[PDB]
Amino acid sequence: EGLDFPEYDGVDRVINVNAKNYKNVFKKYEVLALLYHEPPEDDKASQRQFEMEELILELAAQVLEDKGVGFGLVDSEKDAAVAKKLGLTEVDSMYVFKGDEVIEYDGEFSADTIVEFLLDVLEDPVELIEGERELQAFENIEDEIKLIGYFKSKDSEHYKAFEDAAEEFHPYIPFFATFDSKVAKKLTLKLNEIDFYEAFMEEPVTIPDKPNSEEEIVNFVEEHRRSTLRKLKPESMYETWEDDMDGIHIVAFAEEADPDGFEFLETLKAVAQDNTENPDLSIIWIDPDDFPLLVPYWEKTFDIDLSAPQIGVVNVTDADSVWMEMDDEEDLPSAEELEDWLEDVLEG
Ligand SMILES: [Ca+2]
Ligand SMILES: [Ca+2]
Ligand SMILES: [Ca+2]
Ligand SMILES: [Ca+2]
Repeated sequence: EGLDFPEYDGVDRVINVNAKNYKNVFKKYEVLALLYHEPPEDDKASQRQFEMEELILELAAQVLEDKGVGFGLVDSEKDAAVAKKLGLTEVDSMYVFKGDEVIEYDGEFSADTIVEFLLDVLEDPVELIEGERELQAFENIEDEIKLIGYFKSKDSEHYKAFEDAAEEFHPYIPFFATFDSKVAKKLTLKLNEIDFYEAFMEEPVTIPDKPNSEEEIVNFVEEHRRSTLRKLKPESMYETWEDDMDGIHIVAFAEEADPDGFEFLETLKAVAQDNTENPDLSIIWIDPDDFPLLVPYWEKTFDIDLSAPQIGVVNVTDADSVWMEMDDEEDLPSAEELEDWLEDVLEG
């Protein structure tokens, strides 16, 4: 008899966090994920929706039990006093507490993404570059903002300020550091210098006025928080989509694992690089392979075939959209053709 794969065991591990136990709960767990939620309305549908959300947390709780991650619920009415003491303000959101750090979760509510997120939370906020493999891994990061600094040692005042700033964006924005002058020469970094890499960009921008305090780094990252080309990721999809440019998003569908999707993606990078100075411009790359449960909805709402690359303009108010025509029997449009089509659409 072969041993079974792991399965959900039906044992309840999600804690009802209330005024009587919330102090004891925070002492038991190093990392604690709390769902701050309104009580479900009396209709059956609202109870089923909450029933689903709680079981998703139960699954994540079973997977992360051995690593010491706790899961809890905070009722916005029954536990209003707990919400005030913990700083839980945005209802129906999940808050992650890692010691004396509070991390808000801005992603899809599924066991997959929540578990991957919390595993990232558990890691140290700064990743150290020592060997060639670590340096090569840093250079190959392109689908997200990244920062790298060169400091004298882990005990440098300027590294500790860099580490304090990394905790503010943990674990969404990767922070990298080196204390090796050879690695710093390969990255063209002076001592206490921090290079900021916009997503999908080759040239970094140096944070000015080095050495940088924690506040200088935090102010710089927030000011450059929106890259010209951004990828929609499950762990941060709601944050990205709410940062629209005056009510619209330019949306591009491209399956990276597909040869046409890959070619179209390389064109999108060229478009973004050629317009990287434009502050208002926001292009969102969606890989439909990352969101299989939304593909039927997207194909119906936008009247497009996601088996092929697509690009359009979406109105965030009503989901009204317009999508560029592309005939697959010929070459995909060049960056010049894409820029031309976007100009005419946006001119209206
Ligand atoms: Ca509770
Ligand atoms: Ca440099
Ligand atoms: Ca400074
Ligand atoms: Ca840019």
